[PDB]
Amino acid sequence: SGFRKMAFPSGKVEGCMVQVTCGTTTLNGLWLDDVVYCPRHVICTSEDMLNPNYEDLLIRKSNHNFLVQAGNVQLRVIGHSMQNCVLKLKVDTANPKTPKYKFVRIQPGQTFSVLACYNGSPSGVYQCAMRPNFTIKGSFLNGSCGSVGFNIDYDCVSFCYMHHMELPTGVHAGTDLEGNFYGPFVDRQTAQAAGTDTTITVNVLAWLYAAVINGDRWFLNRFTTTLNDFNLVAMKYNYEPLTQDHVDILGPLSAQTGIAVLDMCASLKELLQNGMNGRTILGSALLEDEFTPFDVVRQCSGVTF
Amino acid sequence: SGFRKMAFPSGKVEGCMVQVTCGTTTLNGLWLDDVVYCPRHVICTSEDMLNPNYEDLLIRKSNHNFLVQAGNVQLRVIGHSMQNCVLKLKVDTANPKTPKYKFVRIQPGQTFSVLACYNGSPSGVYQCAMRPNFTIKGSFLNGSCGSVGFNIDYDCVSFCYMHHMELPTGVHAGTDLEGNFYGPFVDRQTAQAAGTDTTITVNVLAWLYAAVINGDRWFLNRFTTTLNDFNLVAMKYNYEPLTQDHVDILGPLSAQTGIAVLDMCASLKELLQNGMNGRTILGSALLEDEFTPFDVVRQCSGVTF
Ligand SMILES: Cc1cccc(CC(=O)Nc2cncc3ccccc23)c1
Ligand SMILES: Cc1cccc(CC(=O)Nc2cncc3ccccc23)c1
Ligand SMILES: [Cl-]
Repeated sequence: SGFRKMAFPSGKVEGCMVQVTCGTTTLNGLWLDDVVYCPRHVICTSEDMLNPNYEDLLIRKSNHNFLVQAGNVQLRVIGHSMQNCVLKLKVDTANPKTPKYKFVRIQPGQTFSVLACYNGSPSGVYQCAMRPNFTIKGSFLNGSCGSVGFNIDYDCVSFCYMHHMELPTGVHAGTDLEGNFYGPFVDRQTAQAAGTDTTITVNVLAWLYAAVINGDRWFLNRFTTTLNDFNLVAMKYNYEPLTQDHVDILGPLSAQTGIAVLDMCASLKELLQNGMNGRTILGSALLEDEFTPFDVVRQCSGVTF
Repeated sequence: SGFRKMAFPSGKVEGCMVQVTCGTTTLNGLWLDDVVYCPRHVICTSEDMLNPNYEDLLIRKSNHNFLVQAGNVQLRVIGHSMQNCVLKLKVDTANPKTPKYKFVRIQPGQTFSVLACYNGSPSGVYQCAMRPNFTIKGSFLNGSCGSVGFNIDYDCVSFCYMHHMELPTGVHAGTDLEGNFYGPFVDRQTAQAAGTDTTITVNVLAWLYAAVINGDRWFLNRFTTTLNDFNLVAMKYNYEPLTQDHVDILGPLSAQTGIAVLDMCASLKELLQNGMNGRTILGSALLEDEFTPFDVVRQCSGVTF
């Protein structure tokens, strides 16, 4: 029993965290095999960040301008290249602690663990979700650039995020490990406002199923809804549209609890309408949306309570 | 910016997790140097749990009855002993991944990271606090016994918890690494329950300071209170008594924000008597009490390990 916001064990990632320095700028890098992946803005000054020409800033650099530090051992850069907004620094030594890894681009709603790092040194590990507006509600201070997001299913580390910046609203923007930004964001100091955020409906539903598995049934009702009628109500509370793909993805949880997806949809409709009335669902007074259907099956028991 | 429930990087602990098997029972063990620490109930059957004489059950065991597995390598047990409710299995090989460590007994209100494991394999990591009633609100399934709680103090892993059982309310009970249970619990299948829990007042205040640091000031007011008047209000709302030691521990946060401790108490008193009035503090509709003053300073300053 119990339901916690659970992050993957960070050990496989900690062993990849290095410090990258280009002049006055110091951030984090991910050392996998003989390559160090880091944000390309490491080559910029604060003046450069307004309208940077990365190709022009990078052409003025040599391998020895990049200082890479893996703990108290300096790595020697033998090559450099840029792939979108990520700087790939070829080093003279392959990371002996390189785990089995893949680079995955995740979709909004998908969750991951973040190993927050400062000066190539892991500070903490937390869970978060890729918001529908493509930002993440992270916990990051200056020097956290290059900290990564990942999932570890079946002993393999799937890198999905590299932190690049903090937007004016306190939320964070970053890229996949191939340098492609999530969302309409750029690595420039310009008017980039996070678009209006919405609640991840499939996740809230998954968490309601987690609550049923853990014994909470107070929010359930005798009603059902059509998928279309649920959407018309949900969009009014700034909830993401629930699609047929989400209904299918919730199938196993629906079969485990005996509560059909559109019956759990009626519960969410009522919950949005009435609020909690002084009650909590899995220790929360809010409808939690940073647990995916996959996370619920991962964490929760196979036997319903 | 951002404030997440953050656990310590689990890597130093992951390298110590092994699988312990005694007959039909399989749980987790902590392998530090040449000793594997695990719950002593590993030697018991389900009929034994009703009334176990651990010394008598253990005297009937030999070293080879204990199967220890560190990944896909079997460790050979060369000795065994008991220290309170922990089984210390002397093994032939010392853990090469043994980090700098101490065994610390924590007090209620203190938080720690839990590396949940199944079959000696780390599954996830989360942050939790030792409740004033000495239970932990963990997330554990069958097979999680032997999972550990820890904090990192610079380079030193301070082991503070080993998981032993789940109480009828879904909350968890365990011991320090010397086998001494936290709370009035015994390691036996008998009627046991969690005493009425209280809210960790110093931790709620610390999280209000975190909210102020992160830009939330709606709950602040022009008022102050005496420590004694605040304690009358705290006793009414099932909050732990706030002491002069807690007031001193909150000093740095008080100086950083400019909000005196008794000034933040007057904000807490207003939230307890009136509620939040439809608002949230750091994305929560409840007053969060699982962040210590040190956790707030560590996450808002970026300490590394
Ligand atoms: C691409 C880009 C453009 C301009 C400036 C930057 C630096 C940046 O955003 N750094 C930070 C990253 N995360 C959290 C931060 C919190 C406080 C201060 C700085 C933070 C990056
Ligand atoms: C000392 C003791 C007495 C009686 C029973 C036990 C076993 C026990 O409670 N194990 C578990 C621990 N955490 C989560 C569990 C979830 C489901 C089932 C079992 C779980 C221990
Ligand atoms: Cl006994």
